[PDB]
Parts: sequence; structure tokens; C-alpha cells
Amino acid sequence: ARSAYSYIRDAWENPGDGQLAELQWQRQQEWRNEGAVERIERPTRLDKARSQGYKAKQGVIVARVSVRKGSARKRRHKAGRRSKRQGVTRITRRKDIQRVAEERASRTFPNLRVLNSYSVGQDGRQKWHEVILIDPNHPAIQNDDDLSWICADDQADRVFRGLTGAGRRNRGLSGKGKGSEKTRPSLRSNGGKA
Amino acid sequence: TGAGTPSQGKKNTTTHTKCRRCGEKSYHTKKKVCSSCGFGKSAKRRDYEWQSKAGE
Amino acid sequence: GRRIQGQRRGRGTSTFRAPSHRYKADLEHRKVEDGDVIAGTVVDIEHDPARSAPVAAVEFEDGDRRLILAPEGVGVGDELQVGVSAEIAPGNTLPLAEIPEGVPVCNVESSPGDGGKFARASGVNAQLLTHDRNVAVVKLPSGEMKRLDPQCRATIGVVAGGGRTDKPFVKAGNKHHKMKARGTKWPNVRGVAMNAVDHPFGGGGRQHPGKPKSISRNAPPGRKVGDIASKRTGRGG
Amino acid sequence: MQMPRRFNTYCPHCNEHQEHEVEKVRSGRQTGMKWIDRQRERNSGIGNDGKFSKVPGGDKPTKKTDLKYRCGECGKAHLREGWRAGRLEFQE
RNA sequence: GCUUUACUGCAGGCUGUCGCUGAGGACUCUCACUCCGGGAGGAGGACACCGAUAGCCGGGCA
RNA sequence: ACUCGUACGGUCACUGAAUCCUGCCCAGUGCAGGUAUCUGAACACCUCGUACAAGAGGACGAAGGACCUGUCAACGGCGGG
RNA sequence: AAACAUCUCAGUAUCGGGAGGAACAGAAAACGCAAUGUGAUGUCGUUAGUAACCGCGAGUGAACGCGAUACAGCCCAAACC
Ligand SMILES: [Cl-]
Ligand SMILES: [Cl-]
Ligand SMILES: [Cl-]
Ligand SMILES: [Cl-]
Ligand SMILES: [K+]
Ligand SMILES: [Mg+2]
Ligand SMILES: [Mg+2]
Ligand SMILES: [Mg+2]
Ligand SMILES: [Mg+2]
Ligand SMILES: [Mg+2]
Ligand SMILES: [Mg+2]
Ligand SMILES: [Mg+2]
Ligand SMILES: [Mg+2]
Ligand SMILES: [Mg+2]
Ligand SMILES: [Mg+2]
Ligand SMILES: [Mg+2]
Ligand SMILES: [Mg+2]
Ligand SMILES: [Mg+2]
Ligand SMILES: [Mg+2]
Ligand SMILES: [Mg+2]
Ligand SMILES: [Mg+2]
Ligand SMILES: [Mg+2]
Ligand code: NA
Ligand code: NA
Ligand code: NA
Ligand code: NA
Ligand code: NA
Ligand code: NA
Ligand code: NA
Ligand code: NA
Ligand SMILES: [Sr+2]
Ligand SMILES: [Sr+2]
Ligand SMILES: [Sr+2]
Ligand SMILES: [Sr+2]
Ligand SMILES: [Sr+2]
Ligand SMILES: [Sr+2]
Ligand SMILES: [Sr+2]
Ligand SMILES: [Sr+2]
Ligand SMILES: [Sr+2]
Ligand SMILES: [Sr+2]
Ligand SMILES: [Sr+2]
Ligand SMILES: [Sr+2]
Ligand SMILES: [Sr+2]
Ligand SMILES: [Sr+2]
Ligand SMILES: [Sr+2]
Ligand SMILES: [Sr+2]
Repeated sequence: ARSAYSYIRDAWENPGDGQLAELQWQRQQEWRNEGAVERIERPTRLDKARSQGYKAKQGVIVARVSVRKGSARKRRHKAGRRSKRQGVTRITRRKDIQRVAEERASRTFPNLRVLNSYSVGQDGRQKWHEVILIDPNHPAIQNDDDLSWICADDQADRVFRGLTGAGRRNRGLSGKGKGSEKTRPSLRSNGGKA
Repeated sequence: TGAGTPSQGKKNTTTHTKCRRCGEKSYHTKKKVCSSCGFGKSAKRRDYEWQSKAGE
Repeated sequence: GRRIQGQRRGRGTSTFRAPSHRYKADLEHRKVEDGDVIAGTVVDIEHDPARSAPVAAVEFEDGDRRLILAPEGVGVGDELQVGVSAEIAPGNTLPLAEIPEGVPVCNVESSPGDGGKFARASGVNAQLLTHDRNVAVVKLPSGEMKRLDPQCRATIGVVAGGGRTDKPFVKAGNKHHKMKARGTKWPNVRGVAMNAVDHPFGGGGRQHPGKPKSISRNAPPGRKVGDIASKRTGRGG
Repeated sequence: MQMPRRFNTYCPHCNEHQEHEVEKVRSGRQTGMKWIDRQRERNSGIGNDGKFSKVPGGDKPTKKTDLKYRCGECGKAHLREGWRAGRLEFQE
């Protein structure tokens, strides 16, 4: 039979219809009055969080982060540039907003490590994502068969090096064949042409 | 009044001093910032790749 | 070229800032719950550095000492009232709705409770014309008919210090002293007198703006100089 | 100059002399789907667009004849070198 | 370095459109959103701000 | 920032104390206003095309321009016969 | 590029953040010597200055495969409890 979770999932396929639509209209009013990174005791999208590795356990944290919508907030050149390098308006950054969200969340909790994150909507001027963070120092996690892997030293500050699921996607690592000639094993090893 | 010798006599202000963190006489006592190691500006130590030839 | 003076202003460096640390207070109306049960006694008359006009120090019943934007005719000892039921007399503050049509008012609020925005300069005054349950009509000093919420508070009488502008400065030194009390860079070097690099009008053998002065509203800063979006110029016609 | 609308001449198709009708070549309409069209959209962006920022060249004082010669019996046309002519009017 | 109706572009301003954005070629409303208010509450209101894009101007800048 | 500021303000420019004065010109250029009609992009819409799409065309048309008006203490001009 | 705007120099110099002893990658929604075929991923040799790009100018420039090195494959979400 269908899991209760499937229902949360199905509601979020069309956040603009049904009860969910009404919920968002209500919630966002409060979110707009909240800070940049708000820790929350429970994921707004349980199914999604559990699917990404979330667990109701000690050392598991969830935080919502909001980021301004739009392209790059860039300053026009103050020195000589050929027409090609004078652009300012239509230039966009290479990291998607979800990634910027994961990094701000991780800065807020220096001791925690980003596990994954997912979207929870947006209005006209900002986007919200919830980020799952894990405490690599808590024994309840050090003893977890599904999460202890994130306790290894080489996982420290994983988000800042693009090791996140959103990080790997944004780096063009999804495809294993055609089109990934310059993304794998890293953007840098491939001269930064990916 | 020339910008040269005559203007040099007006110089009796103490700015750069012995830095507590690095020991160089680069701690600007007015700005409270060391121009050599960055003390007062950053926890990290002031450093730049242009301080040496590019391939070295 | 280089940024023009108008652009240096925006950065708000000392050269362009007002001597705020020397200013006294912001003559905003008092806030009363309701009833008008607020009256104070004019304890003194002072000079307001930011406006070159006099200000009245008042001591209210509830024990609050605050400077007020004084109209002409207020003196020490006098008693002032602030509230809906305030008596209709010079120096008193109350919502337009309570003021009788045809009465000169000053320090008029733009939005009920903001403290006063209009007609605060020397010897000026707004003229309350039409009354209503939805809109109070006031003729501002510029001659413009302004539509305000009848709830906007105001003070009866014209602002003190009228006629200040009738006497010429006569000398640069006098202008100097006044300018030193404002957020203004003075004296003024003409654009035509500068180098091309410094202003749209700079350059050329003899001084002259090698271009029409009437500039478009859409012009970017650095270029918007001279006669901004003029509907006309000169005295003719 | 004057030009007869029809006249006998060699038809490279029938491979023999037959009556032909002369017509000025009318410009065919573009589709906007040629490779060059796609290259312009791909290579134009912020700033100068190289060849795609260039504008139409000039004109020669006189243009060369640009006609179609259609065989009155097989319906097929053939082209020929053109010759400079200030004006070209057909007779009949 | 400087100039301009040199070439080519870039900011910036104006303007349409899409998203924010709701209810009943002109209209009403309130619930988002904005503003005033210490507060209650008042004003405004699906506009404005903001994100995107399109046309015009654009030696202010390269 | 201006601004503890509010048109007797403060921003942008020109001329340069007082005194006597400051003519004619709105065609070009600039600014501003208006504008039946003309022109004027994208999205949505419509037709053709494509089992879809590319694409071609249409209808609607904002600012802007055409056009009209105002303005020279606005750029400037006041000749030859 | 014998000027120069796309292109080039070059994702180079330089800047911000971050981990380790090495990093990163990694058990196919792959490949497509099209097959009755290969079988995670780096890297090395080659494929090759080939395909592809480009005021189709100057210039830029892979991949599959193959020969090697080393080899290793697993854990969740959900269903049912
Ligand atoms: Cl992390
Ligand atoms: Cl003054
Ligand atoms: Cl012809
Ligand atoms: Cl194979
Ligand atoms: K270059
Ligand atoms: Mg298990
Ligand atoms: Mg590597
Ligand atoms: Mg005040
Ligand atoms: Mg001063
Ligand atoms: Mg001057
Ligand atoms: Mg000079
Ligand atoms: Mg200039
Ligand atoms: Mg002059
Ligand atoms: Mg506010
Ligand atoms: Mg230039
Ligand atoms: Mg002069
Ligand atoms: Mg002089
Ligand atoms: Mg060259
Ligand atoms: Mg390049
Ligand atoms: Mg060449
Ligand atoms: Mg390259
Ligand atoms: Mg391949
Ligand atoms: Na962290
Ligand atoms: Na790429
Ligand atoms: Na391209
Ligand atoms: Na020079
Ligand atoms: Na004229
Ligand atoms: Na050369
Ligand atoms: Na050169
Ligand atoms: Na090229
Ligand atoms: Sr760290
Ligand atoms: Sr001197
Ligand atoms: Sr001397
Ligand atoms: Sr000294
Ligand atoms: Sr500091
Ligand atoms: Sr450094
Ligand atoms: Sr105020
Ligand atoms: Sr106030
Ligand atoms: Sr000049
Ligand atoms: Sr006149
Ligand atoms: Sr492109
Ligand atoms: Sr372009
Ligand atoms: Sr010619
Ligand atoms: Sr005079
Ligand atoms: Sr005119
Ligand atoms: Sr193997």
C-alpha cells in the first residue's frame, strides 16, 4: 500500500495547487520575517528529507535558508575591457542558489557537515531551501551504519569543495558518458572548461 | 614651500610600529593594522602569490 | 573623465555632510494617546542652527521637556496645547479636522503621526482651505493644493523668523558662515570654468557650454547637469 | 536596353533549339533555418558579435543581368552569365 | 589624456510584458506586498518594490 | 549623503557689486507638452507549416519617432543682393 | 590575428573559500569498433592535430576504442514489519 510519505511527495509535485498552495501562502509570511538561516526541529518535506538520508536522531539537524533571487550581483569593470568582458547585467554565477544556500547553512553551524538539501519554494524576491546537517562528533552518529561515513576527516567542510549532491550536479558530474569529458574527475583537472 | 627638503621637516608623526604578532615595524598605530602580517585586519596571516615569481 | 562634483556628494564624505553633531533637535509633534490632555509652558526661545530660525523650549504637564517648531508670536510663559481638543490659538497643535477653514498653519504632517513635514521654513505657512470627512485641502507655500488626511496634525500660525530672505548677504563672508551650518559644499565653481575632464561644460578656448544646457530626464548621473528636463527656459514668451 | 520576352535558342535540356521565355530572377524567401542562421544565434551575445555585427555593403553603379531562360517545350529553365545593363525592359 | 551626430559595445533612465499575484477595455474588493503609527489602528493595494525580458534614449563609461 | 533639512527649502546650471539697460529670431539642434492618423519590440492570441518543433505571415500596439505646439538670461544665429 | 571588435593570450596571472597525505572521481537512466559486442573510476601510451569549432581568418581541439597500470564492490529511501 502507499506510504503516508508518498502523500507529502505528491502534494509537493504541484506546490501551487490544493492545500499546499494555501499552506505556502501562509508560511511564507512568517519565513519572510525570519533570518537567513533558521534551524527547524522538523523537515517541511519529510518524505524528501528521509529520502536524502535524514533520520529522527541525535546529531541530525535541519535548517531553512533563504537567498535573494536572480542573476549575479556584479560590479561593472573599473579598468579597460574588450566589449566581450564589459557585461554586467546578463551575467550569472556558476553556482546555483541551492549551493549558496548549503554553504551559508554550513557556515552557521561550523561543527556540522552538510548531508543534502532540498527546495521549499520561493516568492518573487527569494528562494528557500532546507538543509540537512549532521554532527560528526556525536556518538549516536558515529555508531550509525547509514551515516557514520560522514565522520571521516576527508568529509570535513565537504560542501565547500562541491562534494554535496547539489555540488556534484552543478559540476556536471551527472552523466557518465557523452558530455562529461570536461567535468570528470574535476573541473579543475580539466582546465576549467566544463 | 617646496615639496622636497622643506616639507620633510614637518615629519614627526609616529605611524608604523613594532607589531605584536609578527615583530616587523609595520603595525600602523593609527589604523591599528599591520601592513606586513595583517594583524588587526585578519586572523589569517597576510599573504599573496604576487610576493614571488609566478612559477615559483 | 572624472566624476563630477554632483557625484562626489553622494558618497557622503565629511566635506558634503551637515554638522549634525551640532544640531539641536527634530521639532516633531508630540505623540498623545487621545483626549488632548496635554499642555506645556514655553520655558525659553532658542536659535536653531539647522534652520536659522527660532525654536521654543517647552515643558509639558507630564514632565517632558522638548524643543518645538515655534510659529511667530510665541514667547516665554505662554501656554501651548497639543491634542484634538486643543484651543484654536497660535502655537497650538491639533489634527486638521479640528482646524477651521481659512487658518494659516505650519509644520503640517504628510501622514498622520509622522511629526510634521510641510511648511517648516522661516516665515512660511500652509493655508488650510477645504474641510471634509475624507480629505483636508491645504495650499502649501509653493502654491500647490495638497490633499491630506484630515488626521494629519499641524500647528496654528506661520513659522517664526519671516523676512530672513529680505536682507542681502552683502559679502561672501556672511554666506560663508551660513554655509558652514549646512550640508553643502560652497563656494561654487562654474562648470564652464573647469577642464573638459571634470564636467560636460568644461574645455574650449573661451568659456561656454559647447552644447545645449537643457538635459533629458533620462540622462545618467555624470551627464545630468545644466537645466534638468526644463519645460522651458529664459523669461520671454 | 531592350530584350525580347521570347526567342529561339539552345535549350541545354532538350539539347536542341527551342523557343524560350526570359524572366528576371525573383528573390526566393529565406526560411531562417540554414546553418548560418543558427550560427548567428549561437555566436551572438554580450558585446561585439564579430561578423554578426557587420552591416550591409554598398552597391555597384550598374548591376548585371539576372535572368531565367525557360524552354517553351520542356518547361525547364537554365541560367547564363549576365552582362552589365543600366535598365532591362522586355519587348512584348 | 581629451572630444564628438567616428566604429562597436557597456552602465543608467523611460516604457511594454512575464513571475511575485488574490477575490468579485472599463470597475469593485482584500488577503499577499508596501508605507504611516509606540500601539490599536490608518493609508495604499494586486499596483508599487523586486527578479526576468523586450523597444527607445544613452561619450556617463570602456 | 543631502537630512535633527521641507519651497523664506536645497538640488542643477548660467551671469558676476551698485547704476542705466538687456532688441529681433523656435528654421536646425536640445528640452518639454500634445497628438486623429502613420510608424513602433517581446509575451499571449490567430492562420499557414511541422502527427510536435524550427519557421513564414497576421492581428493588437507602450515608450519612442513622424506630425503639432511651447521655450533663447537653451545651444546658438542676426548675412549676400 | 603583422590594425581590430568575435576569436587569441586563457579559464592563464591574480583574488575568495576548503580538505588530505595525497586530493577529486567511481559501480551505468554508460558505451553505440551497431554487436551473438564491451562492462565502476583515475592515470599512462595511443587513437590525433583526427571529428568538431572558427572575421571558416589567425588560431582552438576532444571522445568511443585499443595497449597498459591498478583492480572491488557495496549502503540507503519505499514496499512488508
Ligand atoms: Cl559541510
Ligand atoms: Cl543660502
Ligand atoms: Cl535583370
Ligand atoms: Cl566496446
Ligand atoms: K584582447
Ligand atoms: Mg540496514
Ligand atoms: Mg585528478
Ligand atoms: Mg523636527
Ligand atoms: Mg563646511
Ligand atoms: Mg561661481
Ligand atoms: Mg582652466
Ligand atoms: Mg566630459
Ligand atoms: Mg560665457
Ligand atoms: Mg519604515
Ligand atoms: Mg572614449
Ligand atoms: Mg564670466
Ligand atoms: Mg571672471
Ligand atoms: Mg594585434
Ligand atoms: Mg574563450
Ligand atoms: Mg586578417
Ligand atoms: Mg581552448
Ligand atoms: Mg564516445
Ligand atoms: Na559546517
Ligand atoms: Na562548457
Ligand atoms: Na556556441
Ligand atoms: Na596623454
Ligand atoms: Na530654432
Ligand atoms: Na601586430
Ligand atoms: Na594598435
Ligand atoms: Na571566431
Ligand atoms: Sr574547517
Ligand atoms: Sr600657495
Ligand atoms: Sr624654505
Ligand atoms: Sr608634524
Ligand atoms: Sr579590523
Ligand atoms: Sr594569501
Ligand atoms: Sr522628521
Ligand atoms: Sr519620528
Ligand atoms: Sr566648454
Ligand atoms: Sr525675450
Ligand atoms: Sr553561445
Ligand atoms: Sr551582442
Ligand atoms: Sr557604390
Ligand atoms: Sr551689474
Ligand atoms: Sr526648437
Ligand atoms: Sr575491474
